[PDB]
Amino acid sequence: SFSGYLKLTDNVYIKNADIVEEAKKVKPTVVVNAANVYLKHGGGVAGALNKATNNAMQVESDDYIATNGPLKVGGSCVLSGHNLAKHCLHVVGPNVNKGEDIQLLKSAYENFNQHEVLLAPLLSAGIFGADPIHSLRVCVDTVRTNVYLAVFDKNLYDKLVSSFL
Ligand SMILES: O=C(O)[C@@H]1CCC[C@@H]1c1ccc2ocnc2c1
Repeated sequence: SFSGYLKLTDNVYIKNADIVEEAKKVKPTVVVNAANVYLKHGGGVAGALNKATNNAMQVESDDYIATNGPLKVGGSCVLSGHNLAKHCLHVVGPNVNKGEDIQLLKSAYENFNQHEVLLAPLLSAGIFGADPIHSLRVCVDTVRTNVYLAVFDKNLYDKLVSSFL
């Protein structure tokens, strides 16, 4: 099971960890991907998770988009977790660097409530351009299921813990 996490609330936990290495160790039921609407897993968490699957995540994702079309910003889909997890929940938070509505971040986190326990990154943070302190706040005030947050950047992790209300 999950180990070394700091408890933030009744149901939100956090750790300074690479989510790929955490997923390989834990093999959780659900790993969350910080996806875009096209499921094009180029960089950030998505590029790292896809590379760890030897591109099998991207091949599966291209078939999903060919059948269903793009996701909505704020939406999600459940696909295989490949060698990392049973399932991957691909969730699209708004990308501030592409000019998307930050109010859609709450809708993005609501997708987590469909799963009893998840390993996840902070949505819309990193290369998606939103303030990670805000993302953590929306996570705590939205998700009611058990979420284990993996924060890869050590300096960000320390800032998120020290500023957490
Ligand atoms: O936690 C971070 O440092 C940022 C915040 C938004 C997500 C990003 C991240 C998370 C896990 C990652 O695992 C490999 N690369 C990763 C990047």
